[PDB]
Amino acid sequence: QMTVKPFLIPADKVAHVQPGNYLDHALLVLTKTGYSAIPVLDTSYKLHGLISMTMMMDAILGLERIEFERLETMKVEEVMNRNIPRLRLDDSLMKAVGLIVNHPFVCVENDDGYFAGIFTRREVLKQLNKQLHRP
Amino acid sequence: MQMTVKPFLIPADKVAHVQPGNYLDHALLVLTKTGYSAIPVLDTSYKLHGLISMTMMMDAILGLERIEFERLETMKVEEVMNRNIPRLRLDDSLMKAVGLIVNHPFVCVENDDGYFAGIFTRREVLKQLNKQL
Repeated sequence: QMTVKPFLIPADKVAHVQPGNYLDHALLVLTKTGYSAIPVLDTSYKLHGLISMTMMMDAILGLERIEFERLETMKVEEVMNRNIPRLRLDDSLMKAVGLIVNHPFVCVENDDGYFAGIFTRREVLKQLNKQLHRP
Repeated sequence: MQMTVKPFLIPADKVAHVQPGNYLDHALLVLTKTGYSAIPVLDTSYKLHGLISMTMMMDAILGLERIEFERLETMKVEEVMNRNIPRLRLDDSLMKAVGLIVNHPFVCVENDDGYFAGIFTRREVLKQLNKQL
């Protein structure tokens, strides 16, 4: 029974944003990263949730218009999703795969309680390919 | 031994899409309703032209002095959609398909007629693998 610790991409290699940053900032980072959502970490590096562009747009959709002016005054904490799956550096690999069937990727918190990195579909699929052999 | 795309396929009618003629603010609106990274761009003939994503839209309007949001109500989807995307066919190997979705959350599939017929996705391959276990 393998565990998460082996496929995990360390936090230092993952972009994130602070819960007090303005949406327009998170928007900028998301545009330049290659992920669907981005972890929201406070100053202590404690994971607070994920935020994606759909989350932002969905919160500024007015009846008459997409109120873009708000991205400059709203902080990420008001839009981010807090109810997210979280894996421990030492959870069953079995458990992790189940979760990435539904989520493009899942956040991994170290044993103390700090964001340690992320478990992705690419890294899992990457291995799978080899156990067969590529195009 | 060598399975094939077909079985995993996700019919096109269960997949949201947009036309090269649509305005970005419209594509923007559609992506916000769907749990997909990007959406296929079909002409009315129903023939794949490329993919559009929120990231592609935001990037085409990132300016020096600001993010020019107003241009989303002006530019058509064809001004930013990636016309250079991988494509499949109902008869391509499953090994070729898996290699492609390692780098792509999902890949477009055109039936032998050259019409969009659905999408090959990571979730569906991972769903299968999760059982195989």
